[PDB]
Amino acid sequence: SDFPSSLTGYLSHAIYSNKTFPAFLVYSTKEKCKQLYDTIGKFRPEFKCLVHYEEGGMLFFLTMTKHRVSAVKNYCSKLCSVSFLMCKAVTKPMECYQVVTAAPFQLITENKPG
Amino acid sequence: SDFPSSLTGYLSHAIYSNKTFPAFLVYSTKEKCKQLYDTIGKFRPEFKCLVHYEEGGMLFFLTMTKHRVSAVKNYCSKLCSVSFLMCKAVTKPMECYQVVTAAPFQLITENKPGL
Amino acid sequence: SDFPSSLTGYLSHAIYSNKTFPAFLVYSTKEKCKQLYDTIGKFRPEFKCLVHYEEGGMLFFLTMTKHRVSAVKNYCSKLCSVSFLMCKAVTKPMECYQVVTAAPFQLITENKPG
DNA sequence: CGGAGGCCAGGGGCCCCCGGCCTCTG
DNA sequence: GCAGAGGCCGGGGGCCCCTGGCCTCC
Repeated sequence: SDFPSSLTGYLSHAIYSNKTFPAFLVYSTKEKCKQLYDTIGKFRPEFKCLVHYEEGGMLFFLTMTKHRVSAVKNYCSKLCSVSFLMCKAVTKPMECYQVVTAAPFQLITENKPG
Repeated sequence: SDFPSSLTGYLSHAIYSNKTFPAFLVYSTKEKCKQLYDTIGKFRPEFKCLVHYEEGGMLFFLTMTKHRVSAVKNYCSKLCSVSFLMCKAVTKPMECYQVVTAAPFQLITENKPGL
Repeated sequence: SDFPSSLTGYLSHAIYSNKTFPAFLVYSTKEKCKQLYDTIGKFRPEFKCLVHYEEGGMLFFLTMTKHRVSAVKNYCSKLCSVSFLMCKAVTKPMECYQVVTAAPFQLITENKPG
């Protein structure tokens, strides 16, 4: 599919930018994200947030150091090869959190309650 | 016994890189540095200088043709051998030149003086 | 100008050969031979010989390990300037010493005697 | 036999990619 | 005050020719 039309006001749809971000939102298979929830501790996330969405799963997280959106999209597409994936940066994290904690998203698990 | 903490912003700290550079700085004893300052001819330097730094000196020289960081080290190591022979490339020549001329470095000789 | 015709049956007149040789003969000047007589250590000569002949001299030596004919000419033309410098490998070295140790050749120095 | 010419490891130039940084612009 | 586009810049690492040994086959 593609990103839900809900949060398109709080994501980043740049395609030719060498700019860094401190918060991202992945979108892939439900099991990939849990296989991504734990294998992401390298960007040293300050917040992680695995959620479910229509036979698929998303992962919302916040790094303490800024990152290229291309940098984080490479990382994931390594162990995955083997399934589909897409990812965009988050320009408004606060807004983008509660849209992915409210229906039809279901909070599977997250570290720090936010 | 590495490079001074001041310089490490005008130097390359690469090691697994195959990049090429027009400027190099070598840190060794007084004897070997003077030994090198007359030897380097097979690099054809546009400019070269010999400075002192605490019971040991440094040689700073720009090259005509560019060179990768290892090939310079491999050449100079084939003179003496022999003591602390470390040399990194220089990513910021002029600025680097201005620290290795001032305190507490002692510039001794050069050709064409800091244009 | 060119290697004397009394040697054209002892030297290898190759030019496209990548073969290796344990013996060499260099045809330069009287001084540029003495200069490179004291410097050809990196080839490890078990026997080297300095001889004069006409306006310049020649260097005859044998190495502990085989070497390409190019790689010794390719080497000597760096430390020298030069004037002119010819270098052929020596095929039959026993006789090649015999002619170049005798007239019209002046023998100047050598380590081992013939 | 000698000369050609093919081989391959190591050196050392060449370059781009990657992923942070930045500024300038609609 | 936004995004987005795209400057620069340092480390990594691929390409590949050149060198100088090795070799076999005409």
